[PDB]
Order: sequence, then structure tokens, then C-alpha cells
Amino acid sequence: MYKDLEGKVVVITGSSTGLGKSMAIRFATEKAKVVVNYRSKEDEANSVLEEIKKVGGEAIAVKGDVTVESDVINLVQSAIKEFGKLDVMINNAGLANPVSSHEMSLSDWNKVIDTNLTGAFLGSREAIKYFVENDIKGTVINMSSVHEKIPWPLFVHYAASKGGMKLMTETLALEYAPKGIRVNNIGPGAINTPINAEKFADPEQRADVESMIPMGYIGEPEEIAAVAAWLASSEASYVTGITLFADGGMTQYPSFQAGRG
Amino acid sequence: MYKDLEGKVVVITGSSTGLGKSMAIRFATEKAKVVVNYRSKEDEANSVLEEIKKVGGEAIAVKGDVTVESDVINLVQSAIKEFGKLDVMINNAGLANPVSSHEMSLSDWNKVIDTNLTGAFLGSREAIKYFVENDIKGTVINMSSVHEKIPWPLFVHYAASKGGMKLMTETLALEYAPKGIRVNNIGPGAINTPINAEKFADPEQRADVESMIPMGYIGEPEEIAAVAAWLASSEASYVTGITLFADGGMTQYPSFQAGRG
Amino acid sequence: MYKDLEGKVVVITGSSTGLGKSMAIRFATEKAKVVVNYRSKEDEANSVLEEIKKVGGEAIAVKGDVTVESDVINLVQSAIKEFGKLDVMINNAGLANPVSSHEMSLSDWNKVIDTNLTGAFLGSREAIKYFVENDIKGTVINMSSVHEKIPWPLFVHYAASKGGMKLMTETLALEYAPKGIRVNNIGPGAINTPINAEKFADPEQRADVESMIPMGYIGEPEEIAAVAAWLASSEASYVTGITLFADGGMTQYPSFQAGRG
Amino acid sequence: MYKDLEGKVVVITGSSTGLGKSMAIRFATEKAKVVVNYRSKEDEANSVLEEIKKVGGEAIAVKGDVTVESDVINLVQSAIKEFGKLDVMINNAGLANPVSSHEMSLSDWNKVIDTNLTGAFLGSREAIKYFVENDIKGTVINMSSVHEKIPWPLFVHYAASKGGMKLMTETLALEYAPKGIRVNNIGPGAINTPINAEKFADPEQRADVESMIPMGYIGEPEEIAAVAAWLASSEASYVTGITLFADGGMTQYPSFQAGRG
Ligand SMILES: NC(=O)c1ccc[n+]([C@@H]2O[C@H](COP(=O)([O-])OP(=O)(O)OC[C@H]3O[C@@H](n4cnc5c(N)ncnc54)[C@H](O)[C@@H]3O)[C@@H](O)[C@H]2O)c1
Ligand SMILES: NC(=O)c1ccc[n+]([C@@H]2O[C@H](COP(=O)([O-])OP(=O)(O)OC[C@H]3O[C@@H](n4cnc5c(N)ncnc54)[C@H](O)[C@@H]3O)[C@@H](O)[C@H]2O)c1
Ligand SMILES: NC(=O)c1ccc[n+]([C@@H]2O[C@H](COP(=O)([O-])OP(=O)(O)OC[C@H]3O[C@@H](n4cnc5c(N)ncnc54)[C@H](O)[C@@H]3O)[C@@H](O)[C@H]2O)c1
Ligand SMILES: NC(=O)c1ccc[n+]([C@@H]2O[C@H](COP(=O)([O-])OP(=O)(O)OC[C@H]3O[C@@H](n4cnc5c(N)ncnc54)[C@H](O)[C@@H]3O)[C@@H](O)[C@H]2O)c1
Repeated sequence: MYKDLEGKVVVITGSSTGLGKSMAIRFATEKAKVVVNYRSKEDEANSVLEEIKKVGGEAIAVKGDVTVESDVINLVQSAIKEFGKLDVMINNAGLANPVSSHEMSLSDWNKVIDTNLTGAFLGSREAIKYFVENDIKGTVINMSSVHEKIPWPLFVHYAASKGGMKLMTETLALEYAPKGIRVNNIGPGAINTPINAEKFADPEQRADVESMIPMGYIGEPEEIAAVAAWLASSEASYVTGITLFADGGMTQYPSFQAGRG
Repeated sequence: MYKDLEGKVVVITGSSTGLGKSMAIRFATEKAKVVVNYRSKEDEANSVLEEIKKVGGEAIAVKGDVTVESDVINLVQSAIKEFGKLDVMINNAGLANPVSSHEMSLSDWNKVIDTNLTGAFLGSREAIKYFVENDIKGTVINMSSVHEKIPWPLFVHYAASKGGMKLMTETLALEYAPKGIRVNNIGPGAINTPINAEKFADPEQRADVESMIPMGYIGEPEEIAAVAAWLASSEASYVTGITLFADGGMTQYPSFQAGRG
Repeated sequence: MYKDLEGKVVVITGSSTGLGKSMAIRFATEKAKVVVNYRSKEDEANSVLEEIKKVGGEAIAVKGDVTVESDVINLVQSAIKEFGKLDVMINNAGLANPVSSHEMSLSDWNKVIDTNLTGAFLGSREAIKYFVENDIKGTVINMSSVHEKIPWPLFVHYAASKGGMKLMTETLALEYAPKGIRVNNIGPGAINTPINAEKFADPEQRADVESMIPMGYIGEPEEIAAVAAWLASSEASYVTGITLFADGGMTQYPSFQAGRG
Repeated sequence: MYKDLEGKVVVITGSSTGLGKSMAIRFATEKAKVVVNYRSKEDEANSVLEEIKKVGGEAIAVKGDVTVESDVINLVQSAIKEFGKLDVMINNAGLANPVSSHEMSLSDWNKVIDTNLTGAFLGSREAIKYFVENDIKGTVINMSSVHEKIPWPLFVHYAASKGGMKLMTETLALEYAPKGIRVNNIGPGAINTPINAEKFADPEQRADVESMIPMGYIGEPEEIAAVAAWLASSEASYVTGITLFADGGMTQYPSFQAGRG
């Protein structure tokens, strides 16, 4: 769909499953060269790779833990070494577990901050460092959430990490705009990914989540991948520093429908 | 580029010049049926029509002042009568004149509020009324500005009209999300349109505006039309109630570059 | 409580009832000279005046419709003529009626925009015009609502008027900051005023509103008057251009409690 | 000034200098019992203590590094042990150093995140844990910055830490509102503290910072301490989850004065 994406090299962290996987497939379909990333063992990665071959795409899988500085540095270098360059960096890896705020251990807090925020910082730093030293007008896309705006009891660490990601992205966008480097956030609402297959499997929970979505339905991963592909393209040439929410209207205060209150 | 736009009927207010004109041309290129609108000078509208014929597009021009209720109602009806339906409504007409706030007459304030805000409300009302009565999952795009967020001394009426447009759009998006109707705002930064040809003609003013744009250049109308086309397409199916800023980074506080302060 | 308020002249539009009345009483208690405003007949105004005498305060009541330019001009002049000066201008008058957006008449829309937004603009203009011509570091306080942020189906005109008031206030604050004039908004959540005595009288509606308030209770008018008095004082000397929400947590997305979704 | 503060126990991190010191003094003047905190240099803490004795206040100083969990836990316990209770927790400690984002080491990033964000989280956690277990309607005030909103090139770690603090505070405010616990942020603009005595000493830098402040002057610490005292009092009983900016208008985009652009 986007002619300018043909031949671009795209790196996506945590792309062996969920949204990361869908984006990897979408970019392959746009004929871009993709670098898939997995954490423990090359296995879930192979499923994505076969999906990419199925569409005639070209890609490789690189192991790396985004909380380990050398792994992130190596990930970026692997792209340049294998395909000769880097055009788009997508920081997507993330995690979260519920815990009452006053009972949350420092350990749980750090794990989420390190993965969701610091991991994205490291990825952004390495990509931009490369763009600057080689005068490339590349782009960085950071995966955020409606929760960089909507507070989230039981997930104070996750909300904080995304609120922080917002200011990080806006700062990087301003700092490097003069060099043509664009930095944007994507803010997904409730999406139908494997990690949510169980909660949404239960009809009482599913209906509960749907009641918080004005459009009335849980989004599909492809609806997010479409956003990432557009933001990466030249069609979005004058867009930088924003957070594009794709949430079915979730950030518009669902509890106020019907002029209630 | 967007296959789903073929055959869609798009109405654009104030489209005989500037951004409105560029969007009319872009939608014609996507093979959508376009309804151009002119307030007074018909000759200008015909020029746009020739541009559309040049690309093989189909379109008509309808006279109408967005501050006259019957004109707006007639505009929407003209689309349905000529093409049999309506799919996308774009409220783009607008105006502004500088005046110190404490010296602004009620007359100047009303003229801007009526055109920029009320005009958009009337257009949104008529389009949505049609969508609801005929069960159509249409979409409304309202042309805003970085000034629905950035204050604007000397243009207090314009800033107010856009701040109001923001809440109007978010309200409509929430109110009609259950019916599949999407409502979004586009927020252009400094764009190179005829209305700005003189201010930007002067090298000292041009350089002044550019210093407020992190990316360093004044955007082209086509860069905005690209945003409108994407928002109207099914690729943005899960997006509603947002304001998509296309401003080269203007809303990121340009005066804070280089960690100044 | 605030020594600097003694002797200050405070004008409050729509202050014969509700929040306006509570603020008039609070300022009288701070020993400021107050100018009460009523629309139709001096009658409800007398109730407020007696309340002010009861606390040893000094005040007068002036008739005026905020949608009539000459009435607003006269209101400001009446303060200067009676007390010799003007220190604080509070635009509080407002109204709203529910109607489905696609069915709202232009008439209803205009009535709300004229009263809620234009009325506040006229009041701000006259006060600031006076402050500038006489080199007074006065202050303007505009009464907004959580709805300058939270969308409101059935009340699209009200939401728009407040979203507009937000940008108007921020613009005026920036435009006149160099002259020491402060302009701020107060954003009340659900407050217990006479105008809401019936809706809140019904136990099923009351409980419904309370479920949208994290703190669990509908606020009292005095809790808002406390905010206005602080903002007017020198304790808030470095505060300008903001919206101070006093809503029991309403703007924090109440539907997301208990990590729901 | 605030009668309800008499006898309240207030803990302030990093209060041996700057804003923390001014707040400690202001609260002592309101006759509250204060717990000063110093990281290393004890001599500095004693200076603050003398200032408090000078006003007839009661206070103690406790050593503690906010990046050490046991130190924060001990700090809260020291207050309860010495004064028998805790009413207000103020997380104020912080730091920052300029570095180009693509050249920032993981070490510098972590130091700022740990101190500015995690430190505040630990402090908030311990205070709230106490409030909940003893059914106390206490309050937490987190010291933020205009930079939880304004991007900051060269200080990407600081901006991220404050953007994160914003969502942390809003989440905690929503999560604990049912129990009467209030959580708010204060967002200072450019303030005249010792840490800034040199940059502001140089007339060319001072004038540079002042050009970014609409009101035209760098604020004094007392103007911030006034905000903290009000937020802690019962006058702000219906206020929670907000960020109160005290910045002379800095967040209103100073580069847009005079309708420029
Ligand atoms: N799914 C949703 O509804 C939703 C809503 C908002 C935001 N998001 C965000 O989108 C991203 C994708 O979420 P998702 O639904 O696909 O979840 P997911 O768990 O399926 O995907 C996250 C991936 O991150 C990987 N990962 C985790 N920690 C890692 C580490 N240290 N190093 C390397 N890889 C690591 C995981 O193995 C996993 O494949 C996340 O950042 C999430 O916060 C998702
Ligand atoms: N050009 C920019 O840099 C910029 C930046 C932000 C926002 N915008 C917004 O984008 C829109 C397009 O601006 P533009 O640069 O093309 O300006 P423009 O003046 O060239 O286009 C506005 C059009 O509105 C028409 N119009 C005005 N009042 C009308 C009325 N009552 N009835 C019908 N038509 C009417 C005018 O004839 C004109 O063709 C406006 O709404 C403007 O507020 C523009
Ligand atoms: N009460 C709440 O819960 C709440 C919540 C958010 C915002 N507000 C805002 O606070 C303000 C006070 O509301 P309130 O509850 O006291 O309502 P209210 O109706 O009791 O007070 C509004 C006053 O405005 C006066 N008024 C209306 N139109 C006028 C006109 N044209 N000229 C002069 N006076 C006019 C009315 O006579 C009335 O006394 C309003 O601006 C409202 O939008 C109130
Ligand atoms: N001064 C300003 O203009 C300004 C503007 C915005 C925000 N702020 C914020 O206000 C707060 C006060 O700033 P300030 O100007 O007084 O700066 P400051 O450096 O004078 O005060 C910060 C204090 O934190 C202490 N501290 C640092 N790390 C610590 C640790 N690990 N454990 C314990 N104490 C530690 C320092 O010793 C110092 O006394 C900071 O959080 C800052 O981010 C200040």
C-alpha cells in the first residue's frame, strides 16, 4: 500500500507474538525488510518467520532482552550488518501484572519500569545515535497505551512507565526534529492478542471490557498494525511528537455516555 | 491508494482554495465523488473543478455560506441528490483577523465564532442526522489547528473557536460511537496556502515562523490532505475522537530546544 | 483568611444563586467589597445582600444580562463608580439544557454559546480593558467545568462553550501576563446547588452521580468558593492560565476503578 | 493562615535546601510538626532546623537516601515514632544533568529515574500504606515540574521521570479516593533556588530564562510553598489527582506572544 516502505529496514522489539507479530507481518507485506526479536529461545520466532515467508517477505530473528544494554545495541547492529541499514525502529516489548499500589514491591515496580520505559529509551537511543552519525532521516515508533493518559489502579507501574514514555517521545521528537528524525507513539486501547485470550474468553469479563469501549468491540491486532505502517510512511511526513490513540473511543470517558451524571 | 474510498461521496466546506482545495483534489485522486463548496466567487470553484477533471475525478460545486443554516442543510442535500448518498463530511471553512483582546469588538468575535465553530457544528449536525436516519457508518472530519492547544494572543476568538471545536468533536465521537460513526479533528501547523503567501513572502517573517517549527520548514497542503485521506479510510477504523496534529513539532514547545532555560 | 483581600472590589456575574451566591458570601467574609449581579428583577439578589450584611460585608446589586454588551459594560462601570475601582472579575453566569446533538436547533446552540462563552469573553474584555488603561494588576476568574475536558453527550453546546473558555483563558493569560494580570479557570465537578436539588433529590439519580465521583460525595458550594478566594489572593501570585479542577476526582476516569478492563 | 494544619505531621524529602527548605519553614509557620530530610550533609539540615526554631516550630531531621528502600521506610516510621502520626507526605527530592539524548549513558538515565520517579513512588507507597492500615485521610503531594508537560531536550530522563510522576499521581488519586486520601502534584516553573544561583547570576542566561516566562520574572521559593500549604489544608478538600502549575505562564507557549507566527 505504501510504495516508500519497499526496501526499508524495520526493527521491532518483542515481535514473536501479539501486536509485534502483526506489525512484522504487515511490514513484510509492504515489502520492507524486517528484523524480528525474541527473548528466550528461537521458537515462537519461527512462527512469525514462516508467516513472513508466506507473503514473500524477507526477515531474520535476533535474540535480545530489552533490559540488557548490550542486547539492544547488538539488535540494532544486527540489522545494519544483515541488511546494510536501518530505517524504522519500533519499541514494542512490554509487560504488566496487577498489584494494589500500597502493596507493590520495589521488585515488581522496577521490572515494569525497566522493560516498558527504559527498554524503549535504550532502543530509541541506539536507533537515533545511528541516524545522526550517518545522516539518515529515520523514524522511531514507541508502543504506548491509552494508559499514558487514563490512570490505572492496580497497575501504577505500567501507567507510570507509559506516562514517562509520552514525555520521552515528545522530548526526542523536539530534540531531533531539525535532523528530519520523527518520533511518535501509538496508543492502543483493548486489543485482541493472545495475552488477553483468557480474560476475553470469559463472557462476563469480555462484556465488562466492551462496556468501556464506545465503539462496542475489542480491536484486532491488524487495526493497530495499520496505524504503525502509516506513521512509518512518507504520507505522515509532517507528523512528529504525537500519540495516535486507536482505542475505539476509550479515552473519551465511556462512563459519561447518555449525558449521565 | 485507499481502495475503500472509491465511490465514497465527500463533502468539503470552503474548498475552492487552500487546504480545502488540496483535499478535494486528493479525494478525487482516490476516486471518490467530491462536492466542492464556495461562498461567493464561483470562478474560483471552477478552477478546482478543472483540477479534478484533470485527474479523471467526478465532482460538482455548490454555493453556500456556513453561517447560514439553510445553506448548510442545502449543501448536504445537494450531495445526496447528485450522488445518491453521503459518506464523509469535512468542515474546513474558516477565518481570522488579529486584534488585541481588550480592544476586540463583539462583532469581530462573533464573526469568527460563527464561522469556525458554529459552522462546523451545523455541518456535523446535518451529516450525522443523515447517517443516523439511514443507518450509515459515515465519518466527520473537522479542520482544527495547533491552536486548539496552543494559546494565541491577538487571536483570542480563533483560539476559543478551536478549543470549542475540540470538545465538540470529542462529544460527538462519544455520543455516536455506538452507531459506527467516527468524528476526528486534524490540527495543521503552519501550512503553505495562498492566504499565507504574503506573510511568508517576506524573508524576515518567513524565517520567524520557521523558527517556531522544530522540523524547520513550513508544511505543504498535500501533507495535510494525506492525513485527511487516511482518517477517512477503513485503515483508521478503530480511530475516533482524536485530534491528529500535523505540525512539524510545533505543539512540542519550540522555545525549549537545546535544553534552554 | 486572606488579609490582602480586604478592600478589594469583586464583581461576580450570575451571583444571586448557586455558586455565584456562595462566592459572593465568601468574599464578603474576607472583607472584600462585592458587586452582585441578577438578570430579571431585584429579588433573589436581596437574599444574597442580606446574607452579606449578616457577616458585616459591604455590597450592591446590579441588573445585567451577560448576553447584552451594554449591560456588561455598565456592570463593570457600576463597580468603579460605587467603590472607586475594580480588582477581581468573576464570570460565573451560565446555563444548559439536554438535547440529542443531531436534533439540537441552532437556537438552543446559540443561547448556550452566547451565555457561557461570549458572556465570559465580554466580561473578561471589559475588566482587562480597565486594568490596562489604569495600570492595575487585576485578576479574572472564569467559571468552567470538568466538561472543558470531559465530553458530554446531550450537552454538546455546553461542552463546546467550556472547551472554548479554556483556550480563551489561556490566551488572555499569555497575552496579559507581562502586565501582571492573572487569568485562571475553576473547573467544578458535581456540586450541590439549587439548580440540582431535584435531580439529586431522587435517590436513584443521586446514587448514579455519586458513582461517577471517586471521592464518593457531591461537593458543597463552599468547597468551590474556597478555591475562588485562594486564586484571587496574593498567595497564588505566580499562578496564571490554569484550570483548577475541584471535582472529587471526576476527571480521573471513574469507570477505571479496581483496575477494571 | 490555615488553622487545620496546626498539629499535623508533615514529612518532606530533600528538605535541607531549596524548595524543600522553604516548604519546611512555611509548614512550621502554620504550626505543623515537620520532619526534615537530608541525604548526606547534616550541617545543612541543622540550618533549616534553626530557621524553624526561629519561628517557634517543632521539628527533627532524619537522614535518608530516597533511592534506598529501607531509608524511605525508616523515614516514615521516624515520623510516627517521634510525633505519633503522619498527615502529609511530600516527595520533593530530585536531580538532573544535561546530556544529548543519543549520548546519554544508561547510568545517567537510571540515576534520574530512580531519584525523581521511583523515589516518589516509594515515598507515596509507604505513606499510603500507613494511611490505609490506620484509617487516616492523609494526603500526598508530589513535586513535579512544568516538564511533565513541556518536553525538555538534553534532559530526556528528567522529562520522562515527571511524565511518569503525573500518571503515578493520577493513578494513586483514583485508587485511593474512596478512602479520603488525596494525591496531587505541584508543577513549579523557573524558581530562584540555590541550585540555580549561578545560571541566573549570569545576566545573559537570566534574561534568557525570563524571556520564556510570560509574567516576566523568576519565581521565589515562597510562592511555591504557598501552593503546598493550601493543597495540604482542608480548603482543598475536594481537590485530588491534579497538577497545579505555578509557572508564571510558562506552559502557555511563551514563543506565541504578540500573535507571532
Ligand atoms: N494488547 C493490548 O491490548 C495492548 C493495549 C495497550 C498497550 N499495549 C502495548 O503493546 C505492546 C504489545 O502488547 P501485546 O498485547 O502484544 O503483549 P504481548 O505480551 O503479547 O507482547 C509483548 C512481547 O514483549 C516481549 N517481551 C517482554 N519483556 C521482554 C524483554 N525484557 N525483552 C524482550 N522481549 C520482551 C514478550 O515476550 C512478548 O512477545 C506492549 O508494549 C503493551 O504494553 C498492548
Ligand atoms: N493555513 C494554515 O496554516 C492553517 C493552520 C491551522 C489551521 N488551519 C485551518 O484550516 C482551514 C483551511 O485554512 P486555509 O489556509 O486553506 O485558509 P483559506 O482562507 O485559504 O481557506 C478557508 C476557506 O474558507 C472559506 N470560507 C470562509 N468563510 C466562509 C463561509 N462563511 N462560508 C463558506 N466558506 C467560507 C474561504 O472562502 C476560503 O476558501 C481553516 O479552517 C483554518 O482555520 C489552517
Ligand atoms: N453546579 C454545578 O454542579 C456546576 C458544575 C460545573 C460547572 N458549573 C458552572 O458554574 C456556574 C454556576 O452554576 P450554578 O450551579 O450556580 O448554576 P445556577 O443556574 O444556579 O447559576 C447560574 C446563574 O446564572 C444566571 N444567568 C444565566 N443566564 C444569565 C444571563 N444571560 N445574564 C445574567 N445572568 C444569567 C442565572 O440566573 C443563575 O443565577 C455556571 O457557569 C456553571 O456552568 C456548575
Ligand atoms: N528549582 C526549580 O526551578 C524547579 C522547577 C521544577 C521542578 N523542580 C523540582 O522541585 C524539587 C526541588 O528542586 P530544588 O530547586 O529545590 O533543587 P535542589 O537540588 O536545591 O533540591 C533537591 C534536594 O534533593 C536532595 N536529594 C537529591 N537526591 C536525593 C536522594 N537520593 N535522597 C535524598 N535527598 C536527595 C538534594 O540534596 C537537594 O537538597 C525537585 O524535585 C525538582 O525536580 C524545581
